[PDB]
Amino acid sequence: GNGPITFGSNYSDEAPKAAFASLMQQATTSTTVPVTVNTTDHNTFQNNISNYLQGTPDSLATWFAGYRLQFFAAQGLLTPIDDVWDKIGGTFNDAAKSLSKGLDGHYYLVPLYNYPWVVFYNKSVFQSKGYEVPASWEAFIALARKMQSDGLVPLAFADKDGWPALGTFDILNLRINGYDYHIKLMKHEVPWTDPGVTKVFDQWRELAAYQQKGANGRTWQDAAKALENKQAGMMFQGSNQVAANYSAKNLPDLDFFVFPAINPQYGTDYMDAPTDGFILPKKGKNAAAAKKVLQYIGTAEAEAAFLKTDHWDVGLANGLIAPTYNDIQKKSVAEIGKCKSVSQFMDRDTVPDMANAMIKLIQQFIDQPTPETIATVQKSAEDQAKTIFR
Ligand SMILES: OC[C@H]1O[C@@H](O)[C@H](O)[C@@H](O)[C@H]1O
Repeated sequence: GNGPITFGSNYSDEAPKAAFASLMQQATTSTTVPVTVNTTDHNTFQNNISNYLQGTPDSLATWFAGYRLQFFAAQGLLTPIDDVWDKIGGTFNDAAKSLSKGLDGHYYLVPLYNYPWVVFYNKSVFQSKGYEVPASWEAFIALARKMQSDGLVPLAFADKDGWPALGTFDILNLRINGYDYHIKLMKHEVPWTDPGVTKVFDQWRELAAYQQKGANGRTWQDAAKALENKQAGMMFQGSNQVAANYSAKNLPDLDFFVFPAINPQYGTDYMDAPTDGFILPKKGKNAAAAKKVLQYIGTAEAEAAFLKTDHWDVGLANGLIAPTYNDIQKKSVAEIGKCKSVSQFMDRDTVPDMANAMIKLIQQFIDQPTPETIATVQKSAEDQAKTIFR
């Protein structure tokens, strides 16, 4: 199993595309397996994952862990990878293992890295403008009002990509309602008409007046650019996005704080911290060689190689002393590890059709964040949920 492999990739942005290419360079060197990467625009790759897997997919592919893995593993679209994990199993922890498995208990994913969803800011700006890190909702709101009166956009905000605003719902839910409630909702074991969801949208109505206007017309990269260019005070997203988008020259000025506490019952106990990894499509060619590349991917060595170029994510291997780490990465390890539990992200944690319904409903909330809209959102979400989860 040394013959050439094909690798489908959603790393279409410059910085993560380059990081992946560097991993494949090293993967070919050590395994001997020639690899040809086929890249597709990020969103359209996940938007067409079904036809992709059912058609003539590549030997291996970039994908996501948790429910977003299970949903397509359940369809028989993926080759199980228990043989690979027999070799690499000792390298990963229980949390990474359960995220890597289908509903059937079998492995389908090799994971590579983790990252946090947190509020990013520029240290020099907080310093020079006398902004203090906010521990609580009230302090957060006060700070955003101070930014506003300073002539700044308080929170840079983008939702043209559809998924980014799901992160705000997640974190509001996790802060107000907690983790167990959030996963219930994702599994539709609690309805979208539930008063806890109303509370989420109600909190968001206060937050919305400090979020960048025109957000439904904005790519997340342009939001991250406004932060990096100091036109905005902070931005809530994943480090995989914001810190990958920063110049390497500017990255040392980047820092974050976890989303402030709202409800003392849940403090800052929880966050979204997505794991990314790789699958082996059932209809891909050369599975023998592909597993050899996967076995390599699932090592500390490979994660270290990878993190010489990726400076924004955090490796998952147990022994990992990949000493490249900057301050963003170190704080990521610590703050993630502090959480009692970590969810993935809405579109990774629920049925894709349900996430797609929410993506649109939340865009419509962004444009008209009134109690009227919130009522329609809950009823529409709950109606579509009853169909999807039947
Ligand atoms: O950070 C969370 C996001 O991660 C992205 O890479 C993915 O395209 C989104 O669908 C969402 O899961």
